[PDB]
Amino acid sequence: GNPLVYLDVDANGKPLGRVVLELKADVVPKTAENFRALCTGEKGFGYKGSTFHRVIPSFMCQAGDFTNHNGTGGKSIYGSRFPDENFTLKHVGPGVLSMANAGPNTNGSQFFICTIKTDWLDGKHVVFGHVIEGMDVVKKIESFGSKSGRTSKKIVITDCGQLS
Ligand SMILES: CC1=NN(c2cccc(S(N)(=O)=O)c2)C(=O)C1
Repeated sequence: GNPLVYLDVDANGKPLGRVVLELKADVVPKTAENFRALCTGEKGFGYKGSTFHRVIPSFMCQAGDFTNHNGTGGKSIYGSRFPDENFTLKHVGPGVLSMANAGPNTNGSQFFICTIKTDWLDGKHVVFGHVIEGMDVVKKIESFGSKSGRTSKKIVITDCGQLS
């Protein structure tokens, strides 16, 4: 079946808990595979040790820039960027996992977890999974955001990997 992966998240060096994500490899296999491998770190790089650098309450929590830690960086397992696979899955509500980008066909490693329905991103960002467990952790992360996206605590993915 579809992969299950996890992110263990600290805020200011203390654990918040675990976010478990189902990756919809049946719908977006290339996008799911990228995220899966970045969680395990099996290509020699990935999300371990990186941050949620942009968090906006009542919108989303963004992470995945493991090269520049500020929204400008990241890379995929395929190369620096890869195409929009499809827009079949929609930003239906809280817990949606979707790719951040800088316009069409600029997926790398950055991603966000929605804390509300973000319908205006449908057709612009590739949705590829959702939160199975740990929305409480996501709400904690969200609470450390701001309108500007600047976080008020340092939010770090201390560990990540694949459960199945
Ligand atoms: C304003 C900011 N926008 N971003 C940013 C960086 C990568 C992707 C995206 S996006 N187009 O929301 O998925 C936003 C920042 O990091 C700060």
